[PDB]
Amino acid sequence: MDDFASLPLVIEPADLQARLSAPELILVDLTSAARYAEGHIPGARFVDPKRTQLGQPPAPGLQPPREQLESLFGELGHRPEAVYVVYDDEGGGWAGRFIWLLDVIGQQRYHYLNGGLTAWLAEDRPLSRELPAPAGGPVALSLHDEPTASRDYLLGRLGAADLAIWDARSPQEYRGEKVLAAKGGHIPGAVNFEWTAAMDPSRALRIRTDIAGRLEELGITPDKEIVTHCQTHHRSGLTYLIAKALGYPRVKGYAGSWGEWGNHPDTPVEL
Repeated sequence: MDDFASLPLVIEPADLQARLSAPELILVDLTSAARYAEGHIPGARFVDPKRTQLGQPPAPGLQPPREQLESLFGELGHRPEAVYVVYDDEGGGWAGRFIWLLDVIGQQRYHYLNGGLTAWLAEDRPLSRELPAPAGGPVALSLHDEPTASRDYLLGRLGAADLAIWDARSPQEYRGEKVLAAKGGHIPGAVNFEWTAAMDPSRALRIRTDIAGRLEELGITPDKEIVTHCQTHHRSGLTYLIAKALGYPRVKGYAGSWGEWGNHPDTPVEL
């Protein structure tokens, strides 16, 4: 992992600024076309958040088809020596979903910029409006199912003693007060910890330093397989990232998410 090998998954703006010139670095920006043009971290390559999703029914939260992925990573310059540093400007949702995609394509070396652009801007660090040269054509990818939980898999795991379902939606959605699908409520046995509650607005949206204890209070512990989700696996991108960052050995993103679960005929719901 070269210059980044010594750093933990979640790194700080100072760690990144000092390594912006690393040759193996593939800095990924998942803010927005406007934000990216206005000013991005030097060397950052833009990946529109929509490009990280299938975007088609019945489950748009799923990963993009193989073709889109091969083209995307080909443009980013995906190569053997690559070390990814990911960031967004919303507290980590999209960045975390991208890291999940990195797991999906077998990438082993990557890091999350704690607080992303928010933290970077809060410390008035260097910005660029220049475009990095795209790598090239699409590259062949080895896709993995392990980082993801399918509807069938979760259905067969419900009630499991060694399973914790981290529902990252808002409390009102979890309780079925706000219904965005045919069925309201949550997955049976799931616990709720809104993605926004994992951020610290007083620290430029960095992951709250007391995050471990908060997850533990809800039974979301490393000794359990952690399956996380939201409405479309966006907000759960951050929660997925957090579990991995804390060293949780078994973590999966239920990409289908409530968009699927709340609408599927076979799925039981709980208030």
